[PDB]
Amino acid sequence: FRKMAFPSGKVEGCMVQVTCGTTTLNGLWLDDVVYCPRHVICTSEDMLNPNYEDLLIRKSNHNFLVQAGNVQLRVIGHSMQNCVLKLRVDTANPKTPKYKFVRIQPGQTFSVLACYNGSPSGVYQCAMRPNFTIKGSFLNGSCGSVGFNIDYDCVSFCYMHHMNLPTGVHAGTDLEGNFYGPFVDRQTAQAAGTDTTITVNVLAWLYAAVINGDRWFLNRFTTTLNDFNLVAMKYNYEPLTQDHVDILGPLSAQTGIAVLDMCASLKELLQNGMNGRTILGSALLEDEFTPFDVVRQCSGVT
Amino acid sequence: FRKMAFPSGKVEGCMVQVTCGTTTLNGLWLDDVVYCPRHVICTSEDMLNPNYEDLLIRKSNHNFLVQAGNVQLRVIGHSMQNCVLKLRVDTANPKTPKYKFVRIQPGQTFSVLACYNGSPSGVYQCAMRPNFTIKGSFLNGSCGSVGFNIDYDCVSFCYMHHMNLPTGVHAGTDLEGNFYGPFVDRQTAQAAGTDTTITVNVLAWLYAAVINGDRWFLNRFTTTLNDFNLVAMKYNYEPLTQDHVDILGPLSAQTGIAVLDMCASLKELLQNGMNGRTILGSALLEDEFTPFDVVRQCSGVT
Ligand SMILES: O=C[C@H](C[C@@H]1CCNC1=O)NC(=O)[C@H](CC1CCCCC1)NC(=O)c1cc2ccccc2[nH]1
Ligand SMILES: O=C[C@H](C[C@@H]1CCNC1=O)NC(=O)[C@H](CC1CCCCC1)NC(=O)c1cc2ccccc2[nH]1
Repeated sequence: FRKMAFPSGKVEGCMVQVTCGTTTLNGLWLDDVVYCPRHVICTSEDMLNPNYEDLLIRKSNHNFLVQAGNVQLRVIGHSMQNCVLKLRVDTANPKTPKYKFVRIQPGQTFSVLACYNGSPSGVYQCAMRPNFTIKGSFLNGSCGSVGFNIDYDCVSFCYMHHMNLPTGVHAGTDLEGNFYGPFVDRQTAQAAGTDTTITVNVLAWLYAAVINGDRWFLNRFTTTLNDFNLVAMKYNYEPLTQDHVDILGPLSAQTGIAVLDMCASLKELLQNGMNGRTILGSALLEDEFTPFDVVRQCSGVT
Repeated sequence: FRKMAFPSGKVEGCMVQVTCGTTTLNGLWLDDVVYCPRHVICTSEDMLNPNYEDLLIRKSNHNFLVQAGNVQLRVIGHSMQNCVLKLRVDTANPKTPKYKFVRIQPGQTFSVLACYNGSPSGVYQCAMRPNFTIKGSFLNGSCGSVGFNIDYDCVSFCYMHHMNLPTGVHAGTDLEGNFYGPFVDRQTAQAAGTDTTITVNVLAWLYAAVINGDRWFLNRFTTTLNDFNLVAMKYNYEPLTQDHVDILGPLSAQTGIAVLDMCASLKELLQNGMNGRTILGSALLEDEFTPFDVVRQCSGVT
């Protein structure tokens, strides 16, 4: 049972290079607009407390060098939406897919197409953590890389990369420029909260384990939602809501294990540990598969 | 530090559906040829000991229904190369990338574009295990999905999926139809060998850990290659060769830790365990990153 990313073809055709001054990063080229992090306009003497409105007034179109492969796109206009810059260009992208901008919920997963200099370098699956960080793999020059899901024929863009935190996790915005979490785009060490474990995702992954015949952790018991959430709080697990129990319903019915029965089993794994045993090859409980990810991997959604 | 797949766009445009009788699986459409597993021509009464030569003589072009999306490609001719069928079609694929067929080495990694009914469903990173299996995620209808690497602008196809084994791992061929390992395409339970751990890959991943500041496992010692390989044999780790020490050379020089020093540290992790500590977030030693994978992720190759 593998971490699986969406195929990345539709997104690869939207990535471009955006250079402003001594800074080069990635942009997302959809129709006649290139989206990128607004901090591309900062200079080293402006990192600590940028006034982006003043800084953007100081730039003109020709300070923004946009390239799509070997094609130089001319910037026609520039505007700021929250923490993203919108560079109007003289050419619409012929490879623009059907797309939408979505702001995902904590606990939800997406694929990240990691890019450098406008070129795709790799794709992997992430989760929006409960504290609105993501545990990504990003280097210098990775800003502007996007996270997305693919629904039918529609690419739903949900994340654009802006920064790394002192703990090595990552922070960014939706495609309207609003940061996930409390983070701000200035150069200062910023705390993410305590990160909690996405309980509904761990439950989905235990269901995946049962579907694939790995069932040693099942016990005879059940529990109430209330009794469970009291144990979960002690181990920094997110509370489980009735909506979560409903989301896990199909998985429960396919395996014949009621949700509150699986919760009882998870309760014991948290109190007793794993005594050196693994589940789906993992020595730790995994929480970056949603119930939909499990169903899609265990049923073969395309 | 994440398992990262290559971007899958170039490969997605080559996937087609291939139906023969009551069996539907994926084909790889390059120029005017569709490649697929030859077992697509089997019926349920022919699974146990197929005579493929006789079976293929019994088929005609019109028993092979090939579709690329909504386009029905007419089969013009059909031939068998080892365990893959080559279906000549009346149209060359306009989206054919620069490509080559390569037979990878055990220990080497590749990306798998998992497909059902000719449509890409997900992409993930695998390793060719020492016993020539892969630990994939494949369902019914996944045969014909391919594994690949991307070198510059060239897609190097290395794997096509054929079967799952009783242990739940997976077996298949190169794109010339030769199975990796001892496996044969008939319906019988087939043993893969003892699977050993890819020592050079574990060493690369320990180097990744150091590059990312996770260094608790380092010790004061060194070791000879010979003394190390004696411990490695006891824990079913592949032998480390001088070629491996040379492959790990750049990583050694970037971290300032000689290869045989890292080996000394690995020796102790194998004898003493991890006492409940993790490395790069993992409670087990990871062996499905090559030294090149590490360099590419820690340097940002595109
Ligand atoms: O692509 C460029 C990078 C991506 C980073 C870099 C290394 N790994 C990543 O994920 N973004 C950046 O380098 C941005 C640039 C921008 C400068 C102006 C105002 C706000 C931030 N800066 C940062 O991520 C960063 C600043 C910082 C200060 C204190 C502690 C951690 C920090 N991380
Ligand atoms: O796409 C079709 C599947 C992919 C499989 C199926 C479920 N998960 C996978 O990875 N291939 C298959 O289903 C092929 C079909 C073919 C039939 C004729 C001769 C040789 C094999 N059969 C198999 O993989 C298989 C047979 C078998 C017998 C004993 C123990 C394990 C086995 N696995």
